Amino acid sequence: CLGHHAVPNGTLVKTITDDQIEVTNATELVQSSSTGKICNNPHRILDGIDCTLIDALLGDPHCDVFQNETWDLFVERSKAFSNCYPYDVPDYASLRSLVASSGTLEFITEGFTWTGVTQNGGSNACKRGPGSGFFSRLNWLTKSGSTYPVLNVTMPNNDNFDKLYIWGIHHPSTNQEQTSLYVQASGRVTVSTRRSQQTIIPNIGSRPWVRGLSSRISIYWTIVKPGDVLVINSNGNLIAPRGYFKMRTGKSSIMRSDAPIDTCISECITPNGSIPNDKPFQNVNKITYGACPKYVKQNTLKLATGMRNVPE
Amino acid sequence: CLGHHAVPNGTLVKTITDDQIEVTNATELVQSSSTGKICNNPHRILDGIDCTLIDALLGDPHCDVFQNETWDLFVERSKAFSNCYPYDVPDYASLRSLVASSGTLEFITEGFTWTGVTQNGGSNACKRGPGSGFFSRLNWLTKSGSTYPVLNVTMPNNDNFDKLYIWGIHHPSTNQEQTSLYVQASGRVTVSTRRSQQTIIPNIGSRPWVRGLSSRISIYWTIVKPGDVLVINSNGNLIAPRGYFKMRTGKSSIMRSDAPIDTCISECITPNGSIPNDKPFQNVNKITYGACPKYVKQNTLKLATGMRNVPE
Amino acid sequence: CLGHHAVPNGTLVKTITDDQIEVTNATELVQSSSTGKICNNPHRILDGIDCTLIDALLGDPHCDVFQNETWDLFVERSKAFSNCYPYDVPDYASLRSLVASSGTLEFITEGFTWTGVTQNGGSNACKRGPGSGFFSRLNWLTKSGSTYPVLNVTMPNNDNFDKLYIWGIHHPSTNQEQTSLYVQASGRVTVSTRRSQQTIIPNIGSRPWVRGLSSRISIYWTIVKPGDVLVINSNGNLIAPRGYFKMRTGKSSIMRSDAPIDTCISECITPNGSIPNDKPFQNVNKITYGACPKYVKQNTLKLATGMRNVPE
Amino acid sequence: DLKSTQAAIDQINGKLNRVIEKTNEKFHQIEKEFSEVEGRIQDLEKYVEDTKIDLWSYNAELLVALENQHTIDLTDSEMNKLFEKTRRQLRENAEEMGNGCFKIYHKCDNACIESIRNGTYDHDVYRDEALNN
Amino acid sequence: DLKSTQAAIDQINGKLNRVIEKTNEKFHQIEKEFSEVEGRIQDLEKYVEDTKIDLWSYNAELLVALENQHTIDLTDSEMNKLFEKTRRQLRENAEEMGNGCFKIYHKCDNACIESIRNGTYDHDVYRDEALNN
Amino acid sequence: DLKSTQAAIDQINGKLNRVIEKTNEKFHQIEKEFSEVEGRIQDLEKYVEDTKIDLWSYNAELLVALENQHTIDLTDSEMNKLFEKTRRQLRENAEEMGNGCFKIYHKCDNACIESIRNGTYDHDVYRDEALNN
Ligand SMILES: *[C@@H]1O[C@H](CO)[C@@H](O)[C@H](O)[C@H]1NC(C)=O
Ligand SMILES: *[C@@H]1O[C@H](CO)[C@@H](O)[C@H](O)[C@H]1NC(C)=O
Ligand SMILES: *[C@@H]1O[C@H](CO)[C@@H](O)[C@H](O)[C@H]1NC(C)=O
Repeated sequence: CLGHHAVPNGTLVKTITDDQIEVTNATELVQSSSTGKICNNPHRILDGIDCTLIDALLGDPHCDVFQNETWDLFVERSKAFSNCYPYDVPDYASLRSLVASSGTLEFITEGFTWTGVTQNGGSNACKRGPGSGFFSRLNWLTKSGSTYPVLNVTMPNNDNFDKLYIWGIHHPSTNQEQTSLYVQASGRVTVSTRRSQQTIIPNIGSRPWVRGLSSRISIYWTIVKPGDVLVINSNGNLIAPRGYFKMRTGKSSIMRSDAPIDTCISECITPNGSIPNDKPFQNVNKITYGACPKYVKQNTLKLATGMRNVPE
Repeated sequence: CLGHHAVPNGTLVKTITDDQIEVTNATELVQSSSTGKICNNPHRILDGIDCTLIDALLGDPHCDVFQNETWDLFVERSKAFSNCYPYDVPDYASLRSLVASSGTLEFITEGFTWTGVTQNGGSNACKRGPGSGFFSRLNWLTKSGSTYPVLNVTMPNNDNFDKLYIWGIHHPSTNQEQTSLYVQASGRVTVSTRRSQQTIIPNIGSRPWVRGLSSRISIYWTIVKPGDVLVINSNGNLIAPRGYFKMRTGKSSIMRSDAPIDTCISECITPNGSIPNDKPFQNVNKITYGACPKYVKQNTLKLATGMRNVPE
Repeated sequence: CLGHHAVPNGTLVKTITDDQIEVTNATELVQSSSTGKICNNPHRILDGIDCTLIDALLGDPHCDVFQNETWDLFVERSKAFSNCYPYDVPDYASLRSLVASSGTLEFITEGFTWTGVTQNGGSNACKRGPGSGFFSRLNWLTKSGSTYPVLNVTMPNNDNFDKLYIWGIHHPSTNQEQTSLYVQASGRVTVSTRRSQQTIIPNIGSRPWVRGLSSRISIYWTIVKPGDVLVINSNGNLIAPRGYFKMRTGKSSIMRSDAPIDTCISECITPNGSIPNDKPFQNVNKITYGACPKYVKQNTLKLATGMRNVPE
Repeated sequence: DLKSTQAAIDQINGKLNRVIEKTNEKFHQIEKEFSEVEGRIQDLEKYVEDTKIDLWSYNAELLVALENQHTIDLTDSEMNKLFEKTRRQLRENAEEMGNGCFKIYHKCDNACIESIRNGTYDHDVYRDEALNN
Repeated sequence: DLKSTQAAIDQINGKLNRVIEKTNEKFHQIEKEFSEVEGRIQDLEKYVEDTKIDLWSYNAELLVALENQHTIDLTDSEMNKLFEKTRRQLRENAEEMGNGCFKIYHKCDNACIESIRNGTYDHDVYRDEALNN
Repeated sequence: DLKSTQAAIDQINGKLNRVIEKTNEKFHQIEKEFSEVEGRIQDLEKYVEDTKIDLWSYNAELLVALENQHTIDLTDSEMNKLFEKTRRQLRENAEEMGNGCFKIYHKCDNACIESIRNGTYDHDVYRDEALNN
């Protein structure tokens, strides 16, 4: 007859002259469903089962299997928790995005010389095995017998890459445990490069009981560029580092998702799972990784690939 | 002849190939004028003649006619003023938008027990009639003879809706009127629910003279959800509540406008008045209420409904 | 034959149905190159060779040739430096944009009466000639013999334009030079109009050595509107003004550029030079002066002015 | 006098408590202001993101609308073209009913339909029976 | 010594005044910075709103422009179509003047205009007088 | 007792040092927070500018695309129109090869090309040799 046989299934399409008209054939332009699983190909996915990035960085005793983990995309679960000395990080999101975008947990140990103090402090809230323990990348120094001299140490950077140092400060609970751990009635930590400096002083006070402790630890970091030098001065309440992490630049990020991991192939990853990328648009999430399609607010956008469904 | 007779009045229209051409007939797509009056149908308009929302909430003596007023849109005039004890509200805009969006001034009085103090304090700057007065929703407690004990009261919420409590604190002017009104040399107010707490301490000092007073009042509010409880502890400088307002959710808002009110019918309301909604665009105000047309920056946008005005 | 002879040079054009197709003729719509020189016509360009706007305002001894300079566009070079008393400006960008947009450096001297002090203080870091000197628009007052009374001066504004006053405060280095320059052990400067007030107190301390000095000067400004009055009260560490600049309103701005100046004609000026304005788009800089074309992120946008290059 | 010294101690302790509580309440105010400014920046970010999303979505909607309009226009134009072609070659054998479809008055084998589909048709062999039907 | 105690009182009072004025000026600086940051956020909000308004207005302008272009194109195309149809049926009786209008050389009653408007016309009954005029 | 007064001096000096260091560290925290908020506003400004630039550039891209589409459509439509006109006037002398070009079977002087270009042509004078070639 005229060319189209008035198919029983109509296809409503959005135009600019009219609003919604009927055409013979139409195609969908928005992928709006997910498989439910996170492909592990060809990207390198690391599953942070019960640990966050900072706990796997510090050396929590139950994610000591994550030493020198190399990821292309870190997946963070919501069931993660900490089981060591209670701590605190000023500018937590900045450090989390800095370590997420680095892509490595490679830790080179360095030889610091702490003379006049006792090294390798432990805690009964951070049991490593059957005995007391602590974080694996830090060194808790206390008084040696009856005194605590002013530690003053230096470390130059002669290589051609940046070094990331992680240190901390100890906030005690009472005024008896300050002088019983650091003979000085007040502590102070100064960390200096050739172009910057950070000085912190412990804040004695009481805190909520957490896992059996009312003291705290504050975590700080420093970046040393090639050709610089680092000097650390202190007279108490210092959680020293043991070395440096190697800093890289590339394509890496982090994503919170509770989806399992399978062995498929997909180029985009959202917290809902992997999505195909044959269509130009998607309506799943505005947080995306890889060569994904752009996030729109509309659900069904149909593109006509034929003629009208009715004459006249 | 050819179809169009070259009408004497030209109609310039904007295109994308050319810029502005002449066509036979054209229609306007932007309503750019207002009547000057605010319809009171089918919306429920409340005219806050010389009072704002907070003064009609607190119980100012010259808007005591606004008790249990139910509005669909509150209209605020610029000639409004206050004629009671000088006060102050931290986070004024938040509370104004919270009460504006609730849509009711329904006040349920509750029985508080204040033992050891004198109730129903008054002021000569808030005359209710020929004698001294105060706000009608608050209770000013002072010392009883020679002492002011620590008030500590409780009130549980067993219903299934939220309750809004409004309280305050009194900032005196000198150190003699503090101890002559509250025997304690320093006041303190603690208000606590099962999940939050607010503690305020009066700030003794001098202020600008306002209506004959140099003291101040600060106004705070609390929200109690179903199943909770409220506890109030104090030892001076407390402006207690008398009950709670019932909190609702719906379609309500507030608008500043100095336009009169008539008995017409229109679906959109702007601070300039009611505007018809037959056209898709409007160029009057970007603040709008109802099913209004969207605000554009252009004045004249003409849509062609015919043919060109000239051949070739 | 068919109409087009399949020119040897193809012209790729961007469409919306296809992506890039070949047509016979095409024109470029984006001017993406600059001449390298800054026209001085018909705009009035002022070349701030080794001085910024603030140094030419204060009266630096090596840009004393810039007195009563009238500009339409100020060009700031990167080789500029200061060679006078080290100073400091709170809200530097605000003042820089305020003086840049005024368009004049016209300075009317006024007769202030400072009784009890010594005027015309000098410095050996601001040599004006072979001897000591200072800024040319300010007056450094010190103690007269053995005392420094409380200066309190007034100046009314009876004209019909705004007046801009520039003053400062002196921050000494030690506690001996404070009392050897101002007998008071602490200074203070109050500047008041009928509607505003600014009070500053000098901050004694040591600073980095700059050109042989460790003292500083902080620079402030005041705006007096017609009908107002200015009152200055002080008891030390005051860098007084000598008059006022006349404030205008018009078309003037400032631009950082290191391009030479020629005698051509162009209507737009960018830090790269003058650009023609025959095309609607440009891809040089988003900072522009005059009737320039808009900045896009695309480099080559071609507009078709003919037919396709191939049949079918 | 030791009493004067003790009074001095009392008043300096009073000033000490004063500055202590003053600094405390000022710091509380400052942290409150910090939090409210942080929240303001947060909602501003949210508004910016919402605006960007709306604008890009509307751009996509307009783009697909333009594409649909172009496609529909081209296809129905060429359909009308071929229909006019048929109407030209179908002069006095069948007649269009009004929906772009020709009701045929006579009967012809599939060879006639083939001749119609290839544009080589003579409506004279059956014009007689077409006028008769 | 009571003199040493009095000197200690003097110096602690000096330090007290020092920290008082220092805290005061620091708080003044802090509130000034708070105000300027508030103003910065305010003008940023204004800029965001202005940008959104401009973009939406330009979107509306482009939309109505596209609609106008489509309407004009369709109407003038169909006008040229019907004009060509008339020119076909008006072969050798009248002649177009150049503006899409036919100057008629002969006179005919309104029946001829009706026959033109219904597309059933024979330009032979008046072709003789048309060539004669 | 002078010892009690000295102990009071010691403890008030301790409190003095305490409030001094506390105010110092609080001010340090405050200036750090000021700097980070300034940086946040800075990157927000950058994001706003980037968004505006992208949107305006895409608007320009879409505008020029629409213009190109309109131009191409009009020119190729009128080209097909004139080609059909030629094909009408070129009935049985030459034949189109498939790319909108007519292969001519006979030879004619430039007068024939002129007659083609002015639309006044008789394909009968050479139809015989055209069928013969
Ligand atoms: C309609 O379009 C789809 C595109 O996926 C195609 O597979 C299908 O064959 C089309 N239908 C017809 C009748 O051509
Ligand atoms: C022009 O359009 C308006 C639409 O309001 C209509 O009322 C009017 O009749 C039209 N004019 C003509 C000549 O059709
Ligand atoms: C192509 O367009 C340019 C526009 O600058 C024009 O100068 C040129 O003559 C055109 N080419 C032809 C073959 O028309």
